[PDB]
Amino acid sequence: ATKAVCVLKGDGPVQGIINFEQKESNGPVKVWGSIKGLTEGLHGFHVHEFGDNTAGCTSAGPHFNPLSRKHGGPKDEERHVGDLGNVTADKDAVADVSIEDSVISLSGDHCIIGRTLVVHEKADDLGKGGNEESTKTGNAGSRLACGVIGIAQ
Amino acid sequence: ATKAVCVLKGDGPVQGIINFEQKESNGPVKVWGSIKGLTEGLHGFHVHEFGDNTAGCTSAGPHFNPLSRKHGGPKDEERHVGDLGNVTADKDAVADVSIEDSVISLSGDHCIIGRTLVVHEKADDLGKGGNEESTKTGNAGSRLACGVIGIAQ
Ligand SMILES: [Cu+2]
Ligand SMILES: [Cu+2]
Ligand SMILES: [Zn+2]
Ligand SMILES: [Zn+2]
Repeated sequence: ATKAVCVLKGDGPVQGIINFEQKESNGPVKVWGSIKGLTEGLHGFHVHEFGDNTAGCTSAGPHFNPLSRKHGGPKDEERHVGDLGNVTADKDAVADVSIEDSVISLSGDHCIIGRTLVVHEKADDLGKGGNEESTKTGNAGSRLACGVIGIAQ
Repeated sequence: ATKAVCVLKGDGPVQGIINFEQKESNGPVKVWGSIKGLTEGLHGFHVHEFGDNTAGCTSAGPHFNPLSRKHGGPKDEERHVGDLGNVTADKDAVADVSIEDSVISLSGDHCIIGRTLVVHEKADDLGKGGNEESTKTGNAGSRLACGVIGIAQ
């Protein structure tokens, strides 16, 4: 039962800790924690390809997509491996995250350890938009905070 | 080939970027970069077991030691996989790092991606310090900065 963890930081008020846990090699991954400092509403939430924070969140590259698919929401059969949808922040700027995902893994070719989790300025449109960008990034806007996903006990 | 990268951050002025490169599965890893804000002299340099920085460098756990050995220098036969010896800072407080190591790896069983790189307050005694602590940690003292090791382009 592997566990992983991510400490999310950036240049504004967004701060957070996100935990990952996967009981079996082909079980769902439970993703949970809290992000504070976010505007009330939806914020796109994705695993990005590189665990490179050398220029902040920009160096993480694009959404993690080892199967070369189009962007979607987490419950779409067409999506990037890293497409975890939107987190929702309350009026006190806190997003309490509690997700179960079928596509990300802590092993194999969907393995996300060593890559970057990113929280965005605006809502992810889940790939349902009337432009090609929607099918690439979900139009979620700037990267507000991020962290490298590491092995936890 | 694989690349990885680590951005070292702490509570004081120590900071830097360390690059990893591995040409072949289970071939040697080149480790290079620059660390500033270090007092002149030797500072222990290890991969710790967990990529957990939620409580900062404290949460990273002990030396990465999957083969259950005792602590040594990097050129010793008896060492932890994480044992990278010492880096040396100059009089301008800068440590230029260039290491090649054959025991750490960016894939397979000695994989350090998702783990934590740590640079320490003083010299690692290379497990020859003559007490039990030496055989555990090399007596290198507190952790000045660390970063989670992430996959790079
Ligand atoms: Cu994203
Ligand atoms: Cu150490
Ligand atoms: Zn996507
Ligand atoms: Zn050691």
